[PDB]
Amino acid sequence: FENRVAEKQKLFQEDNGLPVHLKGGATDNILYRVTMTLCLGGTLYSLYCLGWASFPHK
Amino acid sequence: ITAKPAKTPTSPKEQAIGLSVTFLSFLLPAGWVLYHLDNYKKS
Amino acid sequence: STALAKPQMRGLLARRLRFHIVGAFMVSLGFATFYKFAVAEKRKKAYADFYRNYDSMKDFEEMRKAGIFQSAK
Amino acid sequence: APDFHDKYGNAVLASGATFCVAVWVYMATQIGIEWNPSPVGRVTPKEWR
Amino acid sequence: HETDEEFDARWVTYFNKPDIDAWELRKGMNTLVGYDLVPEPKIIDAALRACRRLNDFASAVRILEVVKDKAGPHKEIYPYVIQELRPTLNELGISTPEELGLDKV
Amino acid sequence: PSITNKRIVGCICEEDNSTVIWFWLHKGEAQRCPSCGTHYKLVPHQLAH
Amino acid sequence: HYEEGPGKNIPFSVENKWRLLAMMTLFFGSGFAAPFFIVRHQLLKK
Amino acid sequence: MAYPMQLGFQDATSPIMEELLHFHDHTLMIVFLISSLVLYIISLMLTTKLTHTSTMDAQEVETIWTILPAIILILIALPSLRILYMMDEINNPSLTVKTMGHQWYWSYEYTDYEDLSFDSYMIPTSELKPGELRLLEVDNRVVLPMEMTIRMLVSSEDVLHSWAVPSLGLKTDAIPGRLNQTTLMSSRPGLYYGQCSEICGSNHSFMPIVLELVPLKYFEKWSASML
Amino acid sequence: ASAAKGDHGGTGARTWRFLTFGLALPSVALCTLNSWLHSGHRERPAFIPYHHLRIRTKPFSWGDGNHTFFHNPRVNPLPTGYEK
Amino acid sequence: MFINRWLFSTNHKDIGTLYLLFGAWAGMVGTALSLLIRAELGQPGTLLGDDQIYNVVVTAHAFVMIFFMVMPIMIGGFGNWLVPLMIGAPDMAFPRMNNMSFWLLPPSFLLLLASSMVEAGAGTGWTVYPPLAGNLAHAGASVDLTIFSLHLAGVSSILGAINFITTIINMKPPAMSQYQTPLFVWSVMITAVLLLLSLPVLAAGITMLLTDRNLNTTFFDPAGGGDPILYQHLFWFFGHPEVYILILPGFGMISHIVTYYSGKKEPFGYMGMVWAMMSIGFLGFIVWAHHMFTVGMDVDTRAYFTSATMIIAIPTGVKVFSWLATLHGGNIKWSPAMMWALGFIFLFTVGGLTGIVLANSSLDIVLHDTYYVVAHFHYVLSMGAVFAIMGGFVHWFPLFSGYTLNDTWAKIHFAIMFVGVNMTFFPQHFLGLSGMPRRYSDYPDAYTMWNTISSMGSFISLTAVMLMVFIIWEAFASKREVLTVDLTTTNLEWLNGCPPPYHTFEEPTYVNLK
Amino acid sequence: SVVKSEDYALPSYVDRRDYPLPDVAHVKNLSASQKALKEKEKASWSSLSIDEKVELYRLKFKESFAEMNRSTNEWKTVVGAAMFFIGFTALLLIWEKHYVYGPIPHTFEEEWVAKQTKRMLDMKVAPIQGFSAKWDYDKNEWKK
Ligand SMILES: CCCCCCCCCCCCCCCCCC(=O)OCC(COC(=O)CCCCCCCCCCCCCCCCC)OC(=O)CCCCCCCCCCCCCCCCC
Ligand SMILES: CCCCCCCCCCCCCCCCCC(=O)OCC(COC(=O)CCCCCCCCCCCCCCCCC)OC(=O)CCCCCCCCCCCCCCCCC
Ligand SMILES: CCCCCCCCCCCCCCCCCC(=O)OCC(COC(=O)CCCCCCCCCCCCCCCCC)OC(=O)CCCCCCCCCCCCCCCCC
Ligand code: HEA
Ligand code: HEA
Ligand SMILES: CCCCC/C=C\C/C=C\C/C=C\C/C=C\CCCC(=O)O[C@H](COC(=O)CCCCCCCCCCCCCCCCC)COP(=O)(O)OCCN
Ligand SMILES: CCCCC/C=C/C/C=C\CCCCCCCC(=O)O[C@H](COC(=O)CCCCCCCCCCCCCCC)COP(=O)(O)OCC[N+](C)(C)C
Ligand SMILES: CCCCCC/C=C\CCCCCCCCCC(=O)O[C@H](COC(=O)CCCCCCCCCCCCCCC)COP(=O)(O)OC[C@@H](O)CO
Ligand SMILES: CCCCCCCCCCO[C@@H]1OC(CO)[C@@H](O[C@H]2O[C@@H](CO)[C@@H](O)[C@H](O)[C@@H]2O)[C@H](O)[C@H]1O
Ligand SMILES: C[C@H](CCC(=O)O)[C@@H]1CC[C@@H]2[C@H]3[C@H](O)C[C@@H]4C[C@H](O)CC[C@]4(C)[C@@H]3C[C@@H](O)[C@@]21C
Ligand SMILES: C[C@H](CCC(=O)O)[C@H]1CC[C@@H]2[C@H]3[C@H](O)C[C@@H]4C[C@@H](O)CC[C@]4(C)[C@@H]3C[C@@H](O)[C@@]21C
Ligand SMILES: C[C@H](CCC(=O)O)[C@H]1CC[C@H]2[C@@H]3[C@H](O)C[C@@H]4C[C@H](O)CC[C@]4(C)[C@H]3C[C@H](O)[C@]12C
Ligand SMILES: C[C@H](CCC(=O)O)[C@H]1CC[C@H]2[C@@H]3[C@H](O)C[C@@H]4C[C@H](O)CC[C@]4(C)[C@H]3C[C@H](O)[C@]12C
Ligand code: CUA
Ligand SMILES: [Cu+2]
Ligand SMILES: [Mg+2]
Ligand code: NA
Ligand SMILES: [Zn+2]
Repeated sequence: FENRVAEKQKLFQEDNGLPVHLKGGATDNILYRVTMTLCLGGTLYSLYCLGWASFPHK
Repeated sequence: ITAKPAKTPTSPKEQAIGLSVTFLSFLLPAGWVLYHLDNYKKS
Repeated sequence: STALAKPQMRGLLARRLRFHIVGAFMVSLGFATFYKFAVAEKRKKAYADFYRNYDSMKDFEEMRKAGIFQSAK
Repeated sequence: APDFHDKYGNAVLASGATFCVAVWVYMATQIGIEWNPSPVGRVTPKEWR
Repeated sequence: HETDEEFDARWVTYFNKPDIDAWELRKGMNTLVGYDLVPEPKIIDAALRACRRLNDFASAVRILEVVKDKAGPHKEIYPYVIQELRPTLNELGISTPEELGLDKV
Repeated sequence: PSITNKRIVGCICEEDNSTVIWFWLHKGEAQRCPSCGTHYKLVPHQLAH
Repeated sequence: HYEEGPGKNIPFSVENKWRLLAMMTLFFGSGFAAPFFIVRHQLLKK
Repeated sequence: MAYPMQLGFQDATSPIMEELLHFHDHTLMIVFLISSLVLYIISLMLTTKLTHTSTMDAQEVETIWTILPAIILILIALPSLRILYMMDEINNPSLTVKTMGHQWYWSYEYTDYEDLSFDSYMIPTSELKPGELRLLEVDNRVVLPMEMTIRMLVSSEDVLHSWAVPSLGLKTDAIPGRLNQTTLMSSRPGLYYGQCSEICGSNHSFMPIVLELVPLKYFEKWSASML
Repeated sequence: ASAAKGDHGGTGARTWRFLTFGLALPSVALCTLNSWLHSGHRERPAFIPYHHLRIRTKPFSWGDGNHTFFHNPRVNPLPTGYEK
Repeated sequence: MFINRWLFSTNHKDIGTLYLLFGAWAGMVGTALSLLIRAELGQPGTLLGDDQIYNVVVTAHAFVMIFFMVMPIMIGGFGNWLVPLMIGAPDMAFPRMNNMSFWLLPPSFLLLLASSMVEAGAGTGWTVYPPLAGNLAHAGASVDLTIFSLHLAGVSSILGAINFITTIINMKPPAMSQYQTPLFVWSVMITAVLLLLSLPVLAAGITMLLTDRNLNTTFFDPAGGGDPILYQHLFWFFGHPEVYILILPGFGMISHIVTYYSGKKEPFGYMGMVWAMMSIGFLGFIVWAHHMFTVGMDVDTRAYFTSATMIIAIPTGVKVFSWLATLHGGNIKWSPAMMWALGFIFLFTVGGLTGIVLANSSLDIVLHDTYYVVAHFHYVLSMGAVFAIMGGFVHWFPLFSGYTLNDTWAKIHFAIMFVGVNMTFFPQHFLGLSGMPRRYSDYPDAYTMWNTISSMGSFISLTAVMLMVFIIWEAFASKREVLTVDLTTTNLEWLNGCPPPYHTFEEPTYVNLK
Repeated sequence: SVVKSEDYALPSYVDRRDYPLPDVAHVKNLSASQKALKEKEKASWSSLSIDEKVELYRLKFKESFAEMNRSTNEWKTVVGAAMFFIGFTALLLIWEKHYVYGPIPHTFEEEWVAKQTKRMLDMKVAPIQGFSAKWDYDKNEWKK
């Protein structure tokens, strides 16, 4: 292996106004959208589950 | 503490409205449930 | 056209505190004395007086005759 | 220059106190609330057995 | 700490500094009123004259007001102080808050 | 030192005081601690060349 | 960056006192009402 | 039992409960004294135009307000601990009775000689006989001999409960798998009430305890007849 | 553990003095209170000439050779029992 | 921008604001639950149903008031807002983790509401003791949802504690020693240390209840050699420190309020105040079994816990007398905040003293599980903790918002609340001494009078809570912008204006070492 | 005179009994006649008129001590309003008793209470101080 930290330091210090969680590139955006979609979707699903469990199925 | 006069003064009439609305927001829903308590207890 | 006497001008707050703390102490003592008479002693004498010539069998007999018991009619 | 308190203070105190006393006395004695006071001095013991 | 006379002397000396500036005047009065005492007339005299050297009439009057205030419910203090300060008030031409109507709400 | 024309100063008047005296120090003539009178003077700007 | 100052460092708007009254009413009212409706829910199950 | 508008403790039925009444009077005096002293000092600090806003020294007055409370705490702890150990004293009972807590009633067992046991349920309000107390009466009372040292063993066959009789100064938790001991000794005959003192579910408010204290002779005939 | 206090921003002389007078000495004062309370001479037990106690395989190099170094008449019996 | 600012925040002020909003909403829920309690007890008989629905209400009331109202407001709200400003720090040490501490609360609250929605709720008492809380006496998801709610609230507070301790130790000006930080900052650090040490034990304990309920373990089940009393020890080992966690930040705010409105530059006996809070924090970890005086413990163990418990009165006493000593000689400003603080001093003292009565295991035999305990804790919580919160709220509201409240209305609010809480709880002392048990949906006829009066007092408090909402609305509706604040030389949090800018102390304060 | 929001970093004026001499003068900007008064102030104060002295005071300070320490009628408003809201609370209680609460248990009926009271006296409830102790068993009445 070779030391490529300087390349990474240049990329992450590039003045493009991007927050650190998106500064790596397009993949950050994809990973973020997947994470947030699973989180919000899963939360809606948990609310549905609570609605289901709230009522007796005799 | 010193402060400047109100930028959007709330007159006595406006305060009566805010106080009334505030009290009603607490009293009405609970009052409704409490009033229909018997209808709930056995139904 | 009379002059005025130099009054006390130093430690007036401290002087006031001292006076009233001493008064608070005196009132605490008077309350202790009162309480240990209207409550403490009153209680000890009420129990001592009640049990002095207490007859438990007589008491039971009265309760029995009144019919309060399940085991004794 | 007279403020809210100078103008309305006495009225607010007077009618506030009056209203409070009136409505509480009414609630306490005219609506069927059971306070369940002590029988001591008020109830004449009646045969139960 | 120190004796009453050493305290007073320290204060009189403070206000008597010929070139005392406005800041030092305020600092002295603002600090002095924090103690459990009404300043002796000799202290007040020195402060009033410092006001004269600083051409500050308003502060002279305010100092008289704070003396009265520090007495709290002891109404016999202020009139005695004003009595002891009369020669100075006359000399400097300082009108008491009462004479200016600043004692009325 | 300051990179602007005012900076908050905290003065621990005497060693071991638990109370810190806080005040804004402005560009210009030296100011004194409201409590002990020690002098402070702002010397503005630069840092980053 | 963000807005600063009175009425700007909050997640709700205070531009209109009446719209604000409505918001506060729903906010605090929903909190206070919740237990009553949960009690009602428990009573209407069995 | 408690009577309408009661302020303090139910009258003491046992010597230990009498002991607690005197200890409480002692402590309450201290509570009144200190709380009124604080209220008084607050009013004292707030009622003067005189001021002293400069730095005040503390290492002198802190001795007073550290030593005094320390002394007062000791004056409470002494009689407190004396009573505590007194309640633990070896007494040697004449009788042992067990009580098992259940989801919503108490069962009793007197198994020294015979195998006597029964359930004790609250009398429903709709079935109370005239003059009977709502929520407090039971169908089968705990008959016990008066003026005698009795050992009560408490446990539970389901959840936690707590066996209490205020007039006697008793409260022993009923824990499944555990046998807790307490001693009972009534100075007088009569009926003494208590209520379950550990949340146990749906009818926690409705599983009272009623002790019936009678002379030994009646206790024995009652025992025989209850077989 | 972390105790239930806090400081740690810089443990110095002032802090250790604070601990000395605010925690350590008060603890010693309490234990001194507790001890000079639960004291009181306990009733000495009946003497039983157990063979595993009051051992004497060689006389002590002091006194009459039969008394232990810090012998207390009130609570230490000799091999033959308590003293007069 | 809205989402970036309010959902992705890394700002201590905005996060403190979220906490204050959450805590205010939780307070409404907790108040409603307390009214349901007092409505059921307002007259003899059954109103709602049996002890199950009743105790589901009592349990939730406690969890909501403690975990969702008091802690979030005092620590998350006032703590986040004031701590960095009081030490001149640019933000908290872990600004992003700080945001997760907040966001764990809504989910935690949702789990608590879920537990009361499914099955028959968790009517266990906030202590959640087994076997009642076990899978046989409380079968179904309710108790498990309650445990999970506590887990989330626990993680939130533990991460919050790590953040506060690190910030307070590591981010003060280089010249400022720990003995130069304000008392509120000290109260928060000590509180954080208690949270750090106590919550993991509770987590251990409730995880064991969860496994007993779902994985067939038997930590608290005698059938497998377990013991219900073990749970009590683990719970109370956390439980007592928890009550000091609820009052410590209150003590901190009281010190600032009393000092401020007495026109003083500093509280009387600063080092004695620090000593007292640390002692209280320490002693609070070795007295837990005073919650177990009737479970059947050895007499010597009971003698120890009685004695250790009483000692706390000494350091607490130094604080009370120091607050009075701070008032001494002051130029008293009778502001609404000062009124809350004065009420706090007296009412907390009363509650503390009844706590000393309860410390006596002998007397506690008769007082345990009765309304005497309820009276004690409501005096220190509903009067102590709540008055400190109200005082701090009225005092700092202008700082947080940039607007002033109407002082007259705020004094009216205090008057109503004062009558309300005292009428509600004072009579409960009588009910306790005379034997009324805790967690009862109905009571023997003799207890009617005091229960009637107590329920009426609770309605007076409801009126004060509704008025409070209106007061806050009036402030925001009128928009009276703050100009000047006095005593900034000894109250750094006000030095950057009202409200301070998003970013404060970008250029740190200058403090000489001399 | 007129204070601004963004002036929080600058020395300000305050009227306080314990801080008699504020950091700044109440009025900093002077008119032609006011400037002239400040000049006249440099000469003997004996030459200054009462009106001029009052004006010099008013330039330096906003309120006199008498003015700033004045008491008000606010307490009337506070106490009266508190009572009105406490009174309003009773209306909520009236509503509750009427629409929410059903009848109380039959054990509160007068006849039941009279019987229950005799029974309590028969079982000698609280005979030392609390209840039975207040009944005269000999004269068969409540002790006078
Ligand atoms: C639950 C929310 C209620 C919904 C109502 C909102 C409707 C939006 C319409 C939408 C119409 C669009 C209008 C847009 C702008 C204004 C409204 C706003 O932006 O909308 C939302 C904003 C603003 O909030 C409001 O809307 C009004 C609040 C007014 C508060 C006044 C508070 C005064 C006290 C002082 C606080 C400190 C400030 C002082 C200092 C100043 C700060 C520096 O909130 C937030 O984004 C963050 C708050 C998060 C959490 C707080 C507690 C929630 C607990 C929930 C747990 C539930 C568990 C299950 C529970 C399930 C129930 C069964
Ligand atoms: C609303 C309740 C109505 C109750 C009416 C009582 C009826 C009397 C029948 C009159 C009938 C007389 C015959 C009865 C005698 C039986 C004596 C006994 O064996 O029973 C003993 C019992 C009974 O108690 C008594 O021996 C009476 C004491 C009453 C104290 C009343 C204070 C009232 C303050 C007013 C508002 C309350 C909130 C104030 C807060 C005080 C905090 C506790 O003792 C207790 O354990 C109860 C109190 C417990 C704990 C409080 C400790 C701190 C008190 C602080 C005082 C501040 C004063 C400043 C002045 C207070 C300024 C605010
Ligand atoms: C040797 C000593 C004797 C000296 C005699 C006095 C001389 C005075 C020197 C003189 C020393 C200086 C005094 C004056 C300074 C400034 C006066 C003024 O310019 O400013 C005017 C202000 C100033 O206010 C006052 O000034 C007095 C108000 C005091 C409120 C204290 C609240 C305390 C809460 C904590 C309780 C425990 C401690 C209480 C302790 C209180 C101690 C005073 O006027 C108000 O409007 C505010 C008060 C409003 C309402 C009362 C509070 C409600 C309490 C709860 C019950 C409500 C029942 C009603 C509702 C009823 C419904 C049923
Ligand atoms: C804010 C919360 C808070 C605080 C600070 C306290 C503080 C104290 N508590 Fe309380 N307590 C609770 C909340 C609180 N408590 C809760 C919620 C419960 C019930 C839990 C449940 O079961 O659900 C409870 C239960 C409880 C019990 C168990 C009772 C039982 O269940 O049978 C005991 C036992 O000793 C007790 C004691 C104390 C003591 C001695 C203090 C001390 O810290 C108080 C010290 C203060 C003072 C003493 C006053 C000021 C001092 C002076 C003016 C000096 C002079 C004083 C003397 C010389 C005495 N508390
Ligand atoms: C902090 C804790 C807290 C608070 C404040 C309260 C407040 C109140 N509680 Fe309490 N209560 C408990 C904690 C609390 N309680 C606990 C721990 C239990 C025991 C549970 C168990 O047994 O398991 C209990 C039990 C309990 C019982 C006993 C139940 C039983 O044994 O059957 C009763 C009975 O009357 C009761 C009543 C009330 C009432 C009427 C109030 C009223 O005083 C409430 C009035 C309203 C407020 C004081 C809230 C105001 C605050 C806000 C709304 C925030 C405002 C916003 C900002 C300033 C930002 N509570
Ligand atoms: C007060 C607390 C401090 C303890 C020491 C103080 C005084 C004692 C004198 C010297 C002790 C030094 C080391 C310990 C050696 C032997 C144990 C002594 C501990 C002690 O003092 O024990 C006492 C016995 O004394 C005895 O025999 C004591 C007889 C004295 C004989 C000393 C014999 C010396 C043997 C030394 C061997 C040393 C070899 C050292 C090697 C080091 C490494 C090379 C106990 O008294 P007791 O009456 O039996 O019971 C009390 C009944 N009321
Ligand atoms: C349950 C147990 C508790 C019960 C009771 C405890 C109450 C204690 C009662 C009395 C305390 C007596 C303290 C004595 C201090 C003297 C006060 C004084 O006068 O205050 C200052 C001393 O500084 C100083 O100690 C600092 C100023 C005052 C120091 C002490 C003030 C606080 C007193 C307590 C406040 C009330 C709260 C009590 C709590 C119960 C004054 O300074 P000097 O005169 O040098 O300078 C002035 C200039 N000269 C020289 C010209 C006069
Ligand atoms: C299923 C039953 C209940 C489940 C509960 C689950 C709860 C949460 C799960 C999801 C959380 C995971 C996400 C990662 C969290 C990492 C936090 C972290 O690593 O936080 C760090 C701080 O804590 C530090 O260092 C040191 C501290 C590190 C803490 C690591 C966080 C772990 C979370 C769990 C903790 C459990 C509590 C343990 C006690 C029993 C960094 O601080 P930041 O503010 O980010 O940055 C500051 C910048 O200057 C850094 O460049
Ligand atoms: C503890 C917190 C609660 C405190 C007490 C609440 C204070 C009173 C609030 C009033 O609320 C209501 O009052 C009603 C009656 O006064 C109801 O009307 C109802 O009753 C009727 C009139 O008798 C009908 O006209 C309608 O069908 C009706 O639902 C009603 O729904 C409810 O909103
Ligand atoms: C920014 C927002 C987060 C909102 C929030 O914090 O509550 C994020 C960013 C990207 C995500 C979205 C992604 O674009 C993927 C999803 C698929 C669709 O193409 C649009 C909506 C969609 C379902 C998502 C909704 C949105 O709310 C997400 C989850
Ligand atoms: C490639 C690298 C040399 C440094 C470099 O990257 O230039 C070498 C040096 C030491 C490392 C090795 C170490 O000797 C330890 C390991 C030993 C081997 O048995 C397996 C791989 C092993 C896990 C490592 C893999 C290897 O590729 C490493 C990573
Ligand atoms: C030594 C330490 C800090 C002093 C300082 O560095 O300023 C001070 C702070 C608080 C003091 C303690 C508190 O004042 C409480 C106690 C008061 C008694 O007067 C002596 C012991 C007592 C336990 C004090 C001992 C010691 O003087 C402490 C612990
Ligand atoms: C309560 C706890 C046991 C918890 C459990 O059963 O799991 C026990 C463990 C050790 C006990 C302590 C230690 O045995 C030492 C002390 C012994 C004394 O007899 C009483 C207090 C004393 C300080 C004990 C109090 C209490 O019983 C402790 C703290
Ligand atoms: Cu059985 Cu409660
Ligand atoms: Cu505890
Ligand atoms: Mg219990
Ligand atoms: Na009921
Ligand atoms: Zn300085």
